[PDB]
Amino acid sequence: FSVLKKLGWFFKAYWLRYTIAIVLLLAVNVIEMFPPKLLGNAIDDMKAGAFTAEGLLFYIGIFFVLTAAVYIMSYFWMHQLFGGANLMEKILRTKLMGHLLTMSPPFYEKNRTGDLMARGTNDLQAVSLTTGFGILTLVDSTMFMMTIFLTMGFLISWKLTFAAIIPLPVMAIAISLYGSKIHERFTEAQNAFGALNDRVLESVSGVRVIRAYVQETNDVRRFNEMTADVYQKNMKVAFIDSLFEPTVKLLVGASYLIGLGYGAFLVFRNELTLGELVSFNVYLGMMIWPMFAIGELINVMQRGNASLDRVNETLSYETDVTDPKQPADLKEPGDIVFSHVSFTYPSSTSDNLQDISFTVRKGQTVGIAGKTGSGKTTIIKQLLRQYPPGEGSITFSGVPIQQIPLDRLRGWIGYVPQDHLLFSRTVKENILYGKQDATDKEVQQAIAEAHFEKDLHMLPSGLETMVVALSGGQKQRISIARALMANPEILILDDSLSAVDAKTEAAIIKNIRENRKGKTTFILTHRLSAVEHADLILVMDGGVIAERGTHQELLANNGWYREQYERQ
Amino acid sequence: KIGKTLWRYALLYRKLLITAVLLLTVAVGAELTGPFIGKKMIDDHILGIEKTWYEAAEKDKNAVQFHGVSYVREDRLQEPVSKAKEAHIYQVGMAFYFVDQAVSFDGNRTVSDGKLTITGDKSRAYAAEKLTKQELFQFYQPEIKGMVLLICLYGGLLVFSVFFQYGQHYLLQMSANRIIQKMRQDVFSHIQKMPIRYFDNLPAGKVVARITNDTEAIRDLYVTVLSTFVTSGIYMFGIFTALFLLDVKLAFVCLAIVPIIWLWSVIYRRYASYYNQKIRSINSDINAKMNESIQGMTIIQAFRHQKETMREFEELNESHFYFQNRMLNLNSLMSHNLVNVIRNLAFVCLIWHFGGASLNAAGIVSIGVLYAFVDYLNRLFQPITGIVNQFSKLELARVSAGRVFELLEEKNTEEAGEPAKERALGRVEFRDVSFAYQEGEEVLKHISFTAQKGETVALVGHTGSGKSSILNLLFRFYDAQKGDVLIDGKSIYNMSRQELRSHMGIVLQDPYLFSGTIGSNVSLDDERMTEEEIKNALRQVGAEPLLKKLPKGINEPVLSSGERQLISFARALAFDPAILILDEATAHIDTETEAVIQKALDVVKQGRTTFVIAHRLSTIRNADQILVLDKGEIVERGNHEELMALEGQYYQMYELQ
Ligand SMILES: CCOc1ccc(-c2nc3ccc(-c4nc5ccc(N6CCN(C)CC6)cc5[nH]4)cc3[nH]2)cc1
Ligand SMILES: Nc1ncnc2c1ncn2[C@@H]1O[C@H](COP(=O)(O)OP(=O)(O)OP(=O)(O)O)[C@@H](O)[C@H]1O
Ligand SMILES: Nc1ncnc2c1ncn2[C@@H]1O[C@H](COP(=O)(O)OP(=O)(O)OP(=O)(O)O)[C@@H](O)[C@H]1O
Ligand SMILES: [Mg+2]
Repeated sequence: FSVLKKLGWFFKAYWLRYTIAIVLLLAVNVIEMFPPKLLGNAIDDMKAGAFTAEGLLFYIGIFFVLTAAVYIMSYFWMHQLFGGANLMEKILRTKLMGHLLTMSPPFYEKNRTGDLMARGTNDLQAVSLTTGFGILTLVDSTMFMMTIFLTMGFLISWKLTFAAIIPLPVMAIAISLYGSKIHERFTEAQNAFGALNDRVLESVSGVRVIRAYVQETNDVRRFNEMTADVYQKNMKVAFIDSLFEPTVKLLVGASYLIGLGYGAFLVFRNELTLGELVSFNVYLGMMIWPMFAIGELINVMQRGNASLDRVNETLSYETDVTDPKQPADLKEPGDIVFSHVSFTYPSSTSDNLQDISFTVRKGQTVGIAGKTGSGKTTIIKQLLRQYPPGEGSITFSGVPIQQIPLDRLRGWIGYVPQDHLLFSRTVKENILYGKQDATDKEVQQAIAEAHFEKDLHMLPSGLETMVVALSGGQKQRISIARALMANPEILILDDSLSAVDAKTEAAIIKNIRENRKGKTTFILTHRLSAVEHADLILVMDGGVIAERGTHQELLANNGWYREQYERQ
Repeated sequence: KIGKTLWRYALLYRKLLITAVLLLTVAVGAELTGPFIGKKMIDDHILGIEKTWYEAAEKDKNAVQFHGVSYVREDRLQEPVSKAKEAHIYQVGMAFYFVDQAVSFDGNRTVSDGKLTITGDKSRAYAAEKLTKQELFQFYQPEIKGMVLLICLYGGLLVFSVFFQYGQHYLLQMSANRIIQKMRQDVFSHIQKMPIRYFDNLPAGKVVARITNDTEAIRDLYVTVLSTFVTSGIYMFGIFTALFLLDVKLAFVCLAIVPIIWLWSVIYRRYASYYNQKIRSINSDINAKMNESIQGMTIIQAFRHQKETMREFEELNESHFYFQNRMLNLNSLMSHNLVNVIRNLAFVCLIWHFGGASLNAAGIVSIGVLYAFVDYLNRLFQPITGIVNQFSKLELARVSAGRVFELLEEKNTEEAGEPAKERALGRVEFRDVSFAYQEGEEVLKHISFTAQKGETVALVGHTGSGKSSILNLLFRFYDAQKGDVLIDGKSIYNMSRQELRSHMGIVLQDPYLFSGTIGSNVSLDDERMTEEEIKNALRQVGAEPLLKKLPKGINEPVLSSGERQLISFARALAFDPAILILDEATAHIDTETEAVIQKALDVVKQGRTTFVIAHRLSTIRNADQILVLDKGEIVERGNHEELMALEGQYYQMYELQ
């Protein structure tokens, strides 16, 4: 039971509830042995000549008292144990989410979304089930079973209990074996059903072609064949699933028969009394359950160990980007500069970038445009602290990025992703990511500056749409408006204007120039109109800037004459 | 209406269900006659000594020997009809005493030395004598063979019960599986009979779910209702019949207990539905929040929103945990401790009834009835918790049944039709068409043209200008609202769909690749065989077939984007269509399909009437009739050469870059 040891921290943190649970469980187990023995004693008194109304009152009252005590203590231990299980589930969920919120892009590249969702959806269930139910079944198998066995061996008989106990180990072994076999056949049948589902989806997605070629009968035939196969697999599963009830019924009826027969052949010898025989029958009836509990434990422990070993591995992943120690005290960023930056995406080809060696002086906006794959979003990816440092130095007016802390830097940078990532939440609140204080009307001012005030009524209601993922050309506008409301010292526009009209494009760019005047502004685009004003324009060829000239030097030298296209 | 349809579908395959019910009934009979054997064994063999004894014959006349005389019980005796010389065995404390005379009225007993007086009126005192352990065994000996016979009978009935339990369970599972298979076949047939309007609105996931997941839910319901409700009902009916056969004054108490199951069932279901609904909703919300955070984490980190998203996640976690705790409380209180309390109250009722019988009676007490009652009540109280659990669960299966049967009951459909032998020549005439996907809208305003036997016709228009809406309207995926279309000499709407679609074939922007072999994909597994597929290779596919690892390149999912178009055009060539309605093809993405896309296109286009919707306008140099879409209307025609369309910016130099 290594899972119970890997969770040592949890049990150490919660030892009062669990010790109370164990104490109450043992007390209930001890108390529950009384009712059947009292029934046996009552029958014995009945048979003999000593039974008066006083004895009947005694038995009725004591039975009621034991019933009430068992009820209350059972409620309390169940509550104290499954509350602990719920607590463990909640703790694991909040730890996993807190860890995910700290993880950088490289981790999410290594880890697929499906694996993380499964770990946060199923493994936590397995570990919580361990913590509660595995403990319950361990107590049942170790204490309840032995308690009942020793009670039947001492109070009732040591020969009858040995004789009537033989079939139950066999029942447990058979249950385990049939569980394994049914699990195997069930995974096979589930594979068959998955194949059928894949076929159904594949023949319902491309329905256009299937209908256009009047093949809607061969499709039906193939679906019928797949259904026949899945039905055959289900029948294979059922052939074994039907062997659970019969085997347990046989091996429990045999136990009852052995007990009754060998007690009738013992009462003849005067080594028992009918009361003790009835007590033995009830004891076997209650002892049935630990046999299933043993298998439940032996299965849950392994499932929990695997799931916990999976939840711990995904949790103990070192942070990709390290917040610096003793961060330098810099109020604001001035003249950005790159000395020699050759970035390389983890698990990439050759370099993917080479020394950029350019400077962006405070307040001077630079626009970068070029070829797809040459890399113009890699510069801002370097600047955003999304991936570990590269080479050389990214000097922020003297102190490199690696020394400025993550919080303050993320405060400076205003980022507008090329791939739009707005969240499924109120537009009025989705735009509000930039600054939570929000005042009241600065959001409206930001909308005006971004020129999203064009949205007067064309969207449902007002500033309440669940951008249900309502479509439109408003996603880029909302992103830019949010980044503008953030009021950043540095604005990074990643291909933001790749969808709006040219007129609105000019409006937005000239507004940013005429509204963000004393601060830097990065314009990334493949259309040479937005970068028109930029005082240092960069065109990247593969991994190196073709030239460092301005607009006039660019348009004169042999770089890329795409503005000669002029797009009109 | 869910139950009515479920019953109608179960009436199909009724032989299996009836046989399962009969086998279950036999198995229940055997299992429930086991405890009656137990009662008889307790009452006649262990308690046999209590009955009266008479003087016996010298031989083994069912007789036992005591000192110088031998006695025999009042039952196994054979008609000596003697009333004197009686005897009795009376148990006091733990020892048995012998009375040589009839003691008349019997009650409470206490012995000092040899009195063993019977105490409401204390005047009777017989003469007693202690029985040694050997004497008692000698007295009990005659019942050994009856004991053995009853034990063997119990075992035989047990094995029969085992066999028939297995049989009934297997047949119930078979019936459920066959019912679900029939339901799936019918659902898929109806899906294949649906119109494309239904498909377009609902995503693929929804239809796939309705086909395969709701049917699985129905399977779970059928297994639940059959194996747990009907089985439990029969089991309880048999148990109650046995109890009534045992003692009637004590079975009415269990009948009054039966309403307890109903009352608690309804209360627990009422609370559980609410708690489980809230728990499921909050769990779905938490999963959605986690997925929305993993995706788009970059922005969350960028805007330092890690303190508010975690706040909302913790709020959801607290709500879910609180509801889980409440559900735990309800479960603990209502289900299991309550089952235990009911069982102990039943024990108390047994003790009360039998003690009241015993206090004022001589021989009313029967411990066999008590043991049988205990066993039957232990069996009865087993599956109640499962019953309530399934009763609470049935709602989801009911909802899935509602969805599936609403899908099956849809009235709007289309007739199958049959393929037509005649090959319609290449001729597609559009007298006028007006089509819109909504009501009051007009997506296509006025389109009229005609295509000859051999021609390459192409549509000109901006993105979202209804260019492939005519592809939709030609295959009759969406019927014309008010216009008309004409192939050969009859309107498209006067002929069966499957006859029309035999004339004409499609190729789309994304070639739909079907699972299986490549040779199967280009043929879709039709009756046609042999050079049907190979001929495609000899027409325009030269490199892939030489990569012959297995017949026709048997292979598995995904190739890239060029070989997909190659396979699609191979299919279109194999099927030998007539009108060959093509679609936008993205062709330079890989290498121009190794500079073979044009060859494949112009080899399939031969000897047909072919419509090209290609985005690149340079690929339509050959077209004789080229049409334009003024957002659903023809405003000019011509060709890059015949008319001035090459000039006037309609054919942009930018499109020729
Ligand atoms: C003619 C004589 O035939 C007989 C027929 C049946 C029985 C019999 N009496 C029983 C009493 C209880 C149980 C039983 N107690 C259980 C406790 C738990 C479970 N579980 C645990 C989890 N998984 C394994 C399933 C549910 C099943 C259980 N089944 C079975 C029983 N079988 C005895 C003799
Ligand atoms: N996951 C990745 N791992 C490694 N390198 C990557 C990854 N994603 C992108 N790249 C690199 O970046 C290129 C594409 O993005 P990059 O910003 O470098 O160029 P771009 O396409 O011009 O920019 P934009 O995204 O603005 O169009 C890839 O061709 C590759 O060189
Ligand atoms: N399957 C459909 N379901 C609903 N509306 C549709 C569908 N197909 C077209 N429309 C309607 O078409 C209009 C949107 O443009 P449309 O879809 O016609 O472009 P398109 O016909 O696909 O053209 P293109 O191939 O040039 O992109 C809306 O009126 C929309 O409702
Ligand atoms: Mg279209």
